[PDB]
Amino acid sequence: CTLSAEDKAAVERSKMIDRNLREDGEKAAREVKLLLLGAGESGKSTIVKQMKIIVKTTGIVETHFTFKDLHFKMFDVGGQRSERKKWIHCFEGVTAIIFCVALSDYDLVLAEDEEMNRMHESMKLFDSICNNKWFTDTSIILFLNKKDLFEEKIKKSPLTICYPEYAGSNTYEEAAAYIQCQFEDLNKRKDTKEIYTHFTCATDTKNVQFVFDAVTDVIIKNNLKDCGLF
Amino acid sequence: SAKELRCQCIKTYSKPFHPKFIKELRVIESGPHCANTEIIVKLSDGRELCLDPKENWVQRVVEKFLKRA
Amino acid sequence: ASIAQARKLVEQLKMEANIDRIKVSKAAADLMAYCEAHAKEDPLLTPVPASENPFRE
Amino acid sequence: ELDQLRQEAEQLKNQIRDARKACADATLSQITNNIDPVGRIQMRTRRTLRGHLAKIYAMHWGTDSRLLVSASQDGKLIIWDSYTTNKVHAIPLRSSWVMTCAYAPSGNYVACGGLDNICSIYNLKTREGNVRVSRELAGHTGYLSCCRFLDDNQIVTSSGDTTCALWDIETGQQTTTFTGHTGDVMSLSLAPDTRLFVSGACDASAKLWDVREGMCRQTFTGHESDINAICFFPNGNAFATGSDDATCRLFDLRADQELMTYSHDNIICGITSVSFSKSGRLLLAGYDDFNCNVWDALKADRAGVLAGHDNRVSCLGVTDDGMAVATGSWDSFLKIWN
Amino acid sequence: VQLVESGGGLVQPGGSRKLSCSASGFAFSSFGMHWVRQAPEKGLEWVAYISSGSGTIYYADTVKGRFTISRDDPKNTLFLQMTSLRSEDTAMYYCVRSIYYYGSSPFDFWGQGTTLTVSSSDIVMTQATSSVPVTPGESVSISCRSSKSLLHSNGNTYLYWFLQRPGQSPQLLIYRMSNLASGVPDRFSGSGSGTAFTLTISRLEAEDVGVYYCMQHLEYPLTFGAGTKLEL
Amino acid sequence: PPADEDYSPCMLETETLNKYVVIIAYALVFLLSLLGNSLVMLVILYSRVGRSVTDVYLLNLALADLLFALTLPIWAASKVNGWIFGTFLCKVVSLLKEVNFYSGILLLACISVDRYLAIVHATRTLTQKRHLVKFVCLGCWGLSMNLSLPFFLFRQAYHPNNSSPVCYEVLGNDTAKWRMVLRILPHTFGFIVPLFVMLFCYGFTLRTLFKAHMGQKHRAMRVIFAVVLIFLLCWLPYNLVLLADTLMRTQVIQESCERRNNIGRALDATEILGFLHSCLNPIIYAFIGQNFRHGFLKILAM
Repeated sequence: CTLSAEDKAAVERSKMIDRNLREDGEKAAREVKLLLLGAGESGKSTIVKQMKIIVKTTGIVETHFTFKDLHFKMFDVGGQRSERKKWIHCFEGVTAIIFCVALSDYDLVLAEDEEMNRMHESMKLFDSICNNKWFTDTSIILFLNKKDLFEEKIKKSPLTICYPEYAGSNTYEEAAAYIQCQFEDLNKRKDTKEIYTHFTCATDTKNVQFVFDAVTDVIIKNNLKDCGLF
Repeated sequence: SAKELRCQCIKTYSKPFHPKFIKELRVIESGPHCANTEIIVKLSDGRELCLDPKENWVQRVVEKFLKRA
Repeated sequence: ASIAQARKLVEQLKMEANIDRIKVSKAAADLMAYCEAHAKEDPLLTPVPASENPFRE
Repeated sequence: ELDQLRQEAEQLKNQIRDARKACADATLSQITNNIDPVGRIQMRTRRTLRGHLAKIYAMHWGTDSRLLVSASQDGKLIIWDSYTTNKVHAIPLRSSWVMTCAYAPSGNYVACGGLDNICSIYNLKTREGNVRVSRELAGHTGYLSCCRFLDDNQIVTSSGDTTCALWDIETGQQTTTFTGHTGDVMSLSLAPDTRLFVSGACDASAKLWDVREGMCRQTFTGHESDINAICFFPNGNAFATGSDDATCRLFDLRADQELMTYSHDNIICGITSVSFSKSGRLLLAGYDDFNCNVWDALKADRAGVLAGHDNRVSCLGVTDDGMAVATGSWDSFLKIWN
Repeated sequence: VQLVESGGGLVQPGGSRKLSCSASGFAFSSFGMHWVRQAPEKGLEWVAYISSGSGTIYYADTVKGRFTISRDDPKNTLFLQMTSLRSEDTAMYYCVRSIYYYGSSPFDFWGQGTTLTVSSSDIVMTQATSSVPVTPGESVSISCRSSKSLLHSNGNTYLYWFLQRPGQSPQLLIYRMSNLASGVPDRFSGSGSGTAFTLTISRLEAEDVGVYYCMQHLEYPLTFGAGTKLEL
Repeated sequence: PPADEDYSPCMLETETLNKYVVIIAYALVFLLSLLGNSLVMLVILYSRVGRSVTDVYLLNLALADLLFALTLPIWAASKVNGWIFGTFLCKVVSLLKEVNFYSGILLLACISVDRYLAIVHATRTLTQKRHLVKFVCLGCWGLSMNLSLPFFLFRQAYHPNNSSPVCYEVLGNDTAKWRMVLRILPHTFGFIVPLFVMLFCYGFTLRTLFKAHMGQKHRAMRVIFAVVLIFLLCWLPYNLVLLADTLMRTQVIQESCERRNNIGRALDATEILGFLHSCLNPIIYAFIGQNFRHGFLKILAM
């Protein structure tokens, strides 16, 4: 085959190298990658400590936690002191995007300016990601954390201070339901992506169960397009 | 001239009659189309009959007609 | 305070006003004369046959 | 006050802006209009390098023009072999996110950047047949975008904190910090003489630094949006910038002004990587509309489009002696055109 | 890095033993290991080859069938089994490593050697010079003519020069040609022509005395050449 | 001598109008198959980028129907003019028709296994479709090759008396008895096993699609019902009349000349529905996929 002894032996090294990529490419597909959004004190450090089994990486902090024979990944993007859109192309193809909203920020004013409340700050943050050109197929697993403080604060502080047009009472059963109504309607596509809302507690262990019940939905939907069924 | 084919005759008639009552005789063997041998005797009026070659007097008639004709 | 950050800009920007600039026509003349001199040594200009092409197939 | 001091800087921009107009006696088109057109240049994919399983983010040819390094987001950095498709090395990275790579001029080291702002430098030609990190160069504060070697003991790194640094390899500390940018740097290129280098930032400005003293010499402001790629002329006398505005604007270093812009009505999509060909005549640019156009460096006319990729075209590269033009798209295949 | 091996002894003809090569200091999985013998009064002879992962295995003509080679990657050892050995194998064996890619240097490091004693189409390469006298300070030229064109069609021409100082194991000097090994001074310089090749030394010292062996690698089996000693 | 008609044999009617449609039907089905099936093969090869696991099955399944298309004109010419082609040609084309008759159907059950792993086994636990795709496709073709051997070996186009030659099965005097064992293969491996695999594999994907809430899961809830119904609509009627012919051969159901001609017409007419699945195959598998259509438009633009 007009090949020398060294050239023939070099190709034996190529496919032995190649086989180690293939035998590792099957492990990356099973891997699930999950970006995390939200502010630095809006419950970012709360849900990440529920289940974590695994300081020079000041850029991206990662958490290799796993659950029910599935290795999840967790790229908390908080150390990127630049525009979100700059590296947002680098995170294309991520399976989901966990998004956190602090429920007790209605009466909390922004630190640098006496306006633009944290929810309203997250209002444009949600739009910049949920309606982003690249982020169209990545479902947003949205969580409602810090729910153990919202119910006892609206007794004396009505929610109408945040939303100028509220038109409702201060019952947690409907106040929580009313708030999530806008969040699920903020997407420009109502079928390409879906928002898996969940009113998590401060000690509940079902959060990892919930994200498992939403990531499996993405994999099914991701595989349905490939097989041609959907 | 088809896709499926089976035996021509299914039921046989086994009563004696006039040996020279039939003018034209059709001889059918048992090849790959049928599992048994069948014979065809027909009168000019338009009725055709199939016999059972295993029967006693059926056998003695078929060869006799060929020898005569 | 914050004036110090803006202070260092003006002295730095002064050096950009001292660098000599030749006419753009002279720069363009060298920019086009360089290409024609090396036009014979660039194989992306004139495609080469399969003999001296190392990426044969 | 601050306004009075800033007004001095405001008026300081006037003379240099006026000097450029006073020096613009004749444009490039009307001095080179009497030139022979290059014509259609059709190129065919000679090789396809299909080892990766993720998005190719960068590549860099070696000095020998045969070995080729390429890094994708699947945490692999495969040292290819352009002539015969073989993976000489498969280097497993410590972090999955990488946005650049480099290949040493001697060939002993490969340097990979990343989104974890640590420039990890690998060693290839060593005892024991392994490929281990020779050093990790921490010290940046944002992310790392593009890093090149001056020699085996020096490296120049771009960053996301609007700072370009110059490291040493035997030690771990820096040497000089090229500060002065407002927007962060996305790509840079070292001059052929390896004495000056320009970096294309995110504020429509490219600066001409020097590696001796450590401060900018000339700044160029001709673009409108962020400059997303940059590369020197093969003679070290000019450099071209491709920005998000789909315009490949070519500058120069002796007149300190914009020479020409290459924009077409049909293209609106941005630019991912611009790399000159040998002899500085074929300004190959890699757009993100799945194509890779080929612009003439002296005439605005186009040439053969190097299309064929199923996704964005992340990085290009033209070999040192100039046969091949390898492009790495976000589909996992490299295509070594010729 | 070292290649230490154990075995050997006094062997009756027709017996069967094992030779074990224990490797320590590198990545044994990525290296295609060899086996080279040396008679007490002769040059070098190739024995067997095993690639990485035991993919492909080659054997010499004289040991085909009765010699079995195997590697133990988790155990980091190299094994040779010799059966029905005769009295013509009263030679000690070297354990030689080699990695094959672009720009690599095969036969980089050699083992120490285990002495085994028994009581009673290929490329032919010859070196005309033998025990040529030399003095410290005068340049010396060694020629090793081949029998087949060693210049492959891809521009790579294979010829390895080895130096065997008295007492210890040989070491690599010049791989394919005009390339210096890793850890050798610049005094050595080799040139070739396709069939006739030449190794030139500018200056030499007391440690440069020894026996020089020229080996090709174009096609298995790969054959050494007769030794060319250096005389004071 | 009395008179009776219950013993009078009847002759196998061959209407001219009957053979008008048969030759016409074969040509149009071949024309549709040569276009729809070849187009699916045409699209996949040109792309070569992003070829997933299901792209291999569509490549083979389009290939299986493509080869089956070439056999259709061969059968058409012998429906009116008899099998004057020769003994050698009778054996070779019968082998070609039966290998893709099973690999065409076995792949339908083989794909259903693939769609069971991708959906029900959502978490990558028992997903063995990583690199086995090339091996499983070879097994599907490999199983079909050994299944069609009895058809290829002993099938001689001999000369029935007072009839045009037919590519009939030729063996010893037990042709009716021997064929009863041979009739099992089109049933035990053409219908039963493919149906058991298909309904079981699609029995659980419907469970997960019912118990999960995706984005517009109703479309996937419907395409599965379309392919299952067509398989039951196409091959089952052919097998029912084929199974019925066995009962009269073994003398279970009463035999009469009125149904003697009806079953012969029914077998040939319903066999057309069998060939119908070779033309609808690209429509309900390839063109219905979201990924395939966008790849198709790229080729047209170029």
